[PDB]
Amino acid sequence: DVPMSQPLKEQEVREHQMKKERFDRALESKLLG
Amino acid sequence: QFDLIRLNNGTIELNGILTPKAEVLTIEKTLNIDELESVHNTFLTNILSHKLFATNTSEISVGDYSGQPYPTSL
Amino acid sequence: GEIITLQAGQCGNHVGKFLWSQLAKEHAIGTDGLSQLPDSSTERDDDTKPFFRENSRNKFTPRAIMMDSEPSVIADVENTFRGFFDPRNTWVASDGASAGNSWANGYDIGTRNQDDILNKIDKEIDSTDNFEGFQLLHSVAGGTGSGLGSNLLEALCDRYPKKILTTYSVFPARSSEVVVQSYNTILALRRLIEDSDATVVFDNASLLNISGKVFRNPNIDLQHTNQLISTIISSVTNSIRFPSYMYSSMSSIYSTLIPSPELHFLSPSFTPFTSDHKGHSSYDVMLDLLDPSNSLVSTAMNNPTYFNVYNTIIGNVEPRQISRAMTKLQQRIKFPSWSSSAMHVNIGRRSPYLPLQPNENEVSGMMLSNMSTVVNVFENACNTFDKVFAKGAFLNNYNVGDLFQSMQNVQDEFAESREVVQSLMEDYVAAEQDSYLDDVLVDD
Amino acid sequence: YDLINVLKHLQQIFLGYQSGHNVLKFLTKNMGELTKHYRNDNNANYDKLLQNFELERQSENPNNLMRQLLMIQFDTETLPQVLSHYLQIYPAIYHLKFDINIPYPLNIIISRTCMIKYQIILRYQLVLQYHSRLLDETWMDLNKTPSWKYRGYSHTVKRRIVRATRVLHAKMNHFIKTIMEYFNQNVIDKEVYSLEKCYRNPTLAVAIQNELEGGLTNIMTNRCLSDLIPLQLQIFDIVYKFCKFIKSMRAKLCQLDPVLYEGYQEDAALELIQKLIEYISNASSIFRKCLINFTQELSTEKFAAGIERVLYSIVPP
Ligand SMILES: Nc1nc2c(ncn2[C@@H]2O[C@H](COP(=O)(O)OP(=O)(O)O)[C@@H](O)[C@H]2O)c(=O)[nH]1
Repeated sequence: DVPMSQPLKEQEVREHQMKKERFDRALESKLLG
Repeated sequence: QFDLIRLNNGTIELNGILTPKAEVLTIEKTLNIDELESVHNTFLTNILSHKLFATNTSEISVGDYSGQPYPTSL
Repeated sequence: GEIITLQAGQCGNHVGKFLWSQLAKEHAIGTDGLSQLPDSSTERDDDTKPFFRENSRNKFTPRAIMMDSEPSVIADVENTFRGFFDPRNTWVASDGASAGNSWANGYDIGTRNQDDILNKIDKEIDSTDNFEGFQLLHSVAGGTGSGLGSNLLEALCDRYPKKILTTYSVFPARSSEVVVQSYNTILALRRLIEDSDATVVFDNASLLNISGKVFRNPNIDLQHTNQLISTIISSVTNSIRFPSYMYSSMSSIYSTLIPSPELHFLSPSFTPFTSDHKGHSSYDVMLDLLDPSNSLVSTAMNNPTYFNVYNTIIGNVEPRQISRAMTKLQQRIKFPSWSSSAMHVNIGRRSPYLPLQPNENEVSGMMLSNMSTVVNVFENACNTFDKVFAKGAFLNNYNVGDLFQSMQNVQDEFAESREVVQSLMEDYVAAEQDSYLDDVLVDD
Repeated sequence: YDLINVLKHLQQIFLGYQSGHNVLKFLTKNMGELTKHYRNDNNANYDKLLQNFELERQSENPNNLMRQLLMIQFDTETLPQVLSHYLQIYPAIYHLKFDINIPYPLNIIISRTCMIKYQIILRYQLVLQYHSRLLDETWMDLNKTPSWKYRGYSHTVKRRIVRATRVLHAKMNHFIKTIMEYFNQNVIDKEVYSLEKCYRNPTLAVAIQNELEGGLTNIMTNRCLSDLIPLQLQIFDIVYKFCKFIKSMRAKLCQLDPVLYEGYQEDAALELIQKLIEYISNASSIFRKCLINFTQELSTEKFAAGIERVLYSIVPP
């Protein structure tokens, strides 16, 4: 009925995990995949 | 026990697959005839591969200021 | 970094007996100097080398010089450690027994034998490549004990100017013997203050305050409580013997413990332990360590100023417990306005061969600190000294060797030794003040 | 294959897990050899250090293949240049790195990804160890070499130069070790336990591979490698500078005090005192600015146990 936000831990976890993923993806690229 | 190959870039390469230990789920590195000859040829080649002996090739730097192969000067 | 233990006087040799016994247990080496381990596993996951000259043979020779005037204490140790010790590193002042309990006597025998003593020290240094330092075990008020320590210190501070010679000082509870013992303490202390590396204080009064609760009473004896002394020494070197990856050197240890060129006398504490250990948490051990009830120095101060606080916890330590303990410890330590309070916490290892290890799901540990009140251990000796050596028999008739070339070398050596000690006390106090650095860091 | 032994060997090599012993012996032997190649030097004459490495490697137990295969190589980018690139750190010392030609089949688990992360970790730790070791040597000089013996310079030097030097130094020693204790205790050791407990009696090869890279990533993602590097670097420059200032300036000061100099009676020593005072006052200021900036950065995570311990060692009484 109201404009409620998403879960706080889930967003925190995603920020953490996405950071991890971006980093690993960058490394994979340097290793040429 | 490790058969290691030293490379010029510092890499130490295991010569092949790393084998399991004697404990498994279920010999001597001796040389054969060609290998013995190869070692010998390799050796002589190595002596003559030293830059100072490369007098039969354009690859020898011919000194620097003298313009001659090192053995000419020697 | 190789370390050579110096066992001076009977106290030093008795303490060494306990130390070496613990080391033999920690590194499963027998009393015969042999590894107790099967050789089916050749990797030990430890390094005995800094304390033992592991031989090509199954032999671990303790890196120690055994020194006395009374050969029977050394023999008691060598006769226990039947193959473990190398007898060629044993020196005894055979050219006359010390003429009573006077540091001067110990000094005079050490002085005459200084070259021989040093030769034994170098025979052992020759067995060390990366020689780093020495550990001197001695009583502070013994004739042979403190006198030998005084001679050893003078000889070594100049001979090995870049090596580390620390001191393990054993202090008798003050009693009537103080009329002699306070100068043995004071004059040998002058030598420590001027020449020694970081020193740790062991107060016999506290060994007894503790042993009366943890040793099998009635035998709570000071030569029995050498196990408490040994516990601290072995705890300190645990990071060397079963090294981790943080503190692997004495110089690294003292980098956060010694704030100035001044020799500091540090005050150890320890809890809980097993010897011949079930703590609940590291949280509790760290908090329990900041309490005089676990101290080996009877400083007995309710609000001492602390500097240079360090502790080591050994076992299955949870970092959350450590963090919570630091959080509260951070709020309840007295320290000067000029220095942020940095507590250093190290995590050590249990020996892979420790018989207790298979069932240790508990932790224990040690704390060391720079206390403005550590000097309380010298207070009774000092007051005695001021009243006794001002003019008593105690000033001159107990002096031999250079100390008694003339009365002048007694009258001034004693007065000066007292002053050196007074200065030590004054600086521990100066450090309690904000002015210590307010008259430094904004002086521009 | 005794993979666990292989792994502890690897950890001992690149995390330096339970091997401060070996880190120190090598570091000490070559401590002064880490002063020149990064100073814009096309150094092709470090072969002596390479050889020192090999000679030390030769002393290791031959069963430890992971040591037998270890090699020293040089990069073109230093650790922070590498990290700023990979961690997108809002944007110059040490090009050294080590590697291992991990053989098949073990290299199926110990991937190149793992090995490059290992190099990063090791280089980071070595840098911290380098600075710590410089500080360890530094207090040894300050509190042992008889500069501490100076008296003949008055309290006008004893306090503002000598006590000031020693306390600034101690603050630095406390800072560096506090950070190192944090990294090793709140980062490295927990990952190692994770690996051992995730192992125990494993059921999936993939799970092993996953945790191995997982922990290494968690480390790569540590705030200390991501957000704080720029200030760690300022501190490192400070440590290096103060450590090189010491010993040299320590000796120079003897000209003022007859206890060592005795000849001298020069305004030059008085110039030295003023240089020392100004240097020290600036030395304090730049160190403090870094601590301030550091504290401030830590305080903005928009909320930490491993942070709070660090702050505790920094924040003034
Ligand atoms: N804690 C402890 N105290 C000791 C030990 N042995 C003797 N003492 C103390 O040592 C003090 C004097 O030094 P000591 O070495 O015993 O006598 P010395 O050989 O004639 O110098 C005495 O007051 C004793 O209380 C020991 O092994 N441990």
